[PDB]
Amino acid sequence: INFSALLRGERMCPLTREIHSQMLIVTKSYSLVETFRAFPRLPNILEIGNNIVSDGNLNWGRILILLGISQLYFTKSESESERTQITEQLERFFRQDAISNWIASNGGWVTCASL
Amino acid sequence: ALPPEMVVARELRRIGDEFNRLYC
Repeated sequence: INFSALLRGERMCPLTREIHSQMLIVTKSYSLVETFRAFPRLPNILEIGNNIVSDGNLNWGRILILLGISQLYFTKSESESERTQITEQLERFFRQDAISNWIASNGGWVTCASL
Repeated sequence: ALPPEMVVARELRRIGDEFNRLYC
C-alpha cells in the first residue's frame, strides 16, 4: 500500500482505493471520533500501532481503526511536516516484520479490501 | 501524565476488536 496515496486519496490503485473506501466508513465511528477529539495534538502513530498489538493480538479491525485515526489526523494536519510524519510512521509500522508477517499470513491487504 | 499514545491505543484496541467482531 502506498500510504501517501491512501491518506491523500490520490493516484490510488484499485486495492488502495477500496481500503480508502473502508477507511472513510471507519472515520465515522463514534468511539473513534471521540478518541480523536480527546487528543488533538498529533501523537506518534508508530507507537500507537505498537501499543495496540501489546496484548499479542492483531486483526483487521484493529488495522482499519489505526488507518482511520491516521486519516483523521492527516485531514486536520497543520503542516506538510505533519503529513510526512504520519505517512512515514504508518509505513514504518506496517514494514515491521511482526506486522508484515501477520498481514501476509492472514490474507494480505486484498482480504482487508474484500470485506 | 500517561503517554497519549498509550491512552489512545487502549481505546483503539477496544474499538478495533468490536469492529473486527461485528464486521470482519
